[PDB]
Amino acid sequence: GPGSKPFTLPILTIGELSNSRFPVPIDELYTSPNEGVIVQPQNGRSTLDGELLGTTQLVPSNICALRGRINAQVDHHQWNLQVTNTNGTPFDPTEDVPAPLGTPDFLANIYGVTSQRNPNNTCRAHDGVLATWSPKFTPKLGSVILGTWLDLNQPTRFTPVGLFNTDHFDQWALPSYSGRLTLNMNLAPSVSPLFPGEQLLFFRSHIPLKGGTSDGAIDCLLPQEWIQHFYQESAPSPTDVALIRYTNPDTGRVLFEAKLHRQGFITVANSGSRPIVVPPNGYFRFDSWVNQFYSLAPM
Amino acid sequence: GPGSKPFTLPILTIGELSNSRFPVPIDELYTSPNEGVIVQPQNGRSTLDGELLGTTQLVPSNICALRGRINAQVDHHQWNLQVTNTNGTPFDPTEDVPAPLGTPDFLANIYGVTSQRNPNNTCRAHDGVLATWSPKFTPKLGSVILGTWLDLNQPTRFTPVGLFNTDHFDQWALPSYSGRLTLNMNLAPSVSPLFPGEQLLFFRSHIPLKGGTSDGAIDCLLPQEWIQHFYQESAPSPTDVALIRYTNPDTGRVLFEAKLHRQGFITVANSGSRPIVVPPNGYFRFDSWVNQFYSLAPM
Repeated sequence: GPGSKPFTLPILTIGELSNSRFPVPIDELYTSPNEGVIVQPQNGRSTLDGELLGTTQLVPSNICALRGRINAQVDHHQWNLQVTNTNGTPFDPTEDVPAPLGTPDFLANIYGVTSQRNPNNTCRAHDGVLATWSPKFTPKLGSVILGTWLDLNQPTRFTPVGLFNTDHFDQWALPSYSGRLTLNMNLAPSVSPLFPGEQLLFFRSHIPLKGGTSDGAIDCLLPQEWIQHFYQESAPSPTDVALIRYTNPDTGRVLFEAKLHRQGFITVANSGSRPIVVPPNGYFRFDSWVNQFYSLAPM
Repeated sequence: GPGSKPFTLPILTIGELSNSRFPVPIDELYTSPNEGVIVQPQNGRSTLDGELLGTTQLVPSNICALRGRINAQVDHHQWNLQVTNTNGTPFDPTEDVPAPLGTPDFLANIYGVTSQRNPNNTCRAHDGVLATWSPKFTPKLGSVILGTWLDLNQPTRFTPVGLFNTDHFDQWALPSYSGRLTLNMNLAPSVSPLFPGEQLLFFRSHIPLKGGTSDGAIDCLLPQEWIQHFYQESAPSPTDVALIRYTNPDTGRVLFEAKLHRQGFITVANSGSRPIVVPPNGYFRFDSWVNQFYSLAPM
């Protein structure tokens, strides 16, 4: 067709979406005022024309994963991992990113498995914890600590599974990527509704918790598939806001409408903290470009 | 443009691809004659015009995952899981699929984590083994056995991590989805090169192994992203074979060419079992439609 490539959403139902901040499926849509909180995730960040931001990368299984080599042993239950990029290349701290792509963007004791394969194909794997709140969590400097309950200088991967416990768990608190005394850099910006009566719309997952009491909520601004889609398409954004409507393809009915902002987040006309139920066959549909002053029908 | 949607590949480097048969990144390209083996994976199967086959579904984190409820305990280290679909809907055994979508398609002791969340948000998770070779591995009948080292009638998920050990491990041996005495049904067909001098080209990952000696090779016919891409695009296939060339975008050089078949697999002109090294910035490029008798340049 003529002119600029048209903007599109992938056609995916809620059961066909992945969380972009933790490697699990989306469970539900959620809206909240998030009173008192700065919402600034670094994974799951992209503009509508496909510019990845923060620590966002494309591979779902690399989300919250770490890769590298163990150079030493701390505390015999702790190991020093010299981080590389999730794709194998060494990590250059001078790169204009907050941390290696896919690095966890929240404070937690992350339950996972540390595994190695030696050149002679002898292997080991042990479950353990990655403490992203720890003073020794310094991925931007090129190292983190892995805990276990391992061979030195062998190819190593940490596969995240969930939360070990609820201690230190704050999904909206960023890690100190270079350690506690150092500023984070090259961050994706914080996000907020800019129009009165509006709240953020999240794609929510409830991640596994080894022990304790929590809904384990991880909220992402965009599902991983949307990010992958925008990256491929790279469709220009004529205005700052795309108008999207959640549509039931069978009936043709529109359940609600939302603002998809150019910087990569969604707002809806709603109030309070609540899950938003959608039909299993329904999906978001891009209808037209509008501006920041468009007035959404209340949900 | 005019006429039928044009066929395209997503532009993704090898470091930007996911395995469609196990939830891990692609490590390398691999080719092999696979002498003596029937190559019939059920995950990672799609036609070029986006028809998913076998047990293939879209969500990467649902690959080799299971979901359901535990109604009883066998052997107190064994639990009976009544499987649902990975998206939470109940599984109907009369559906025209070999098993619930995302069910593992190979024989192994799969190391993973079983987790639950109760309505009061009290949670537990324990690592364990899913034995896909077991007589009690009957997902098509609606049940499997989960091993641990758990609450009854609570929402349960098995998150795969890797191989517990190398026993029974055969990546090309399909499970008996309804148990040992029953035929598998609705299978994606076996695949083979149909032109002399040609071999299958695989997207290979080396998955974690808790203990033992193995390269842990899992070979998929198409990366998960290609499957997701074809599903969205649904571009018609004018002929049975698409001609693709691995191209270095910087230089413009073509390293090698391959046949991308309509049924969703790749062949190359090569011999023997060997890894195929590609430049980090390179990617497959669709150049034109050809037929089954096209003669590929030797690699």
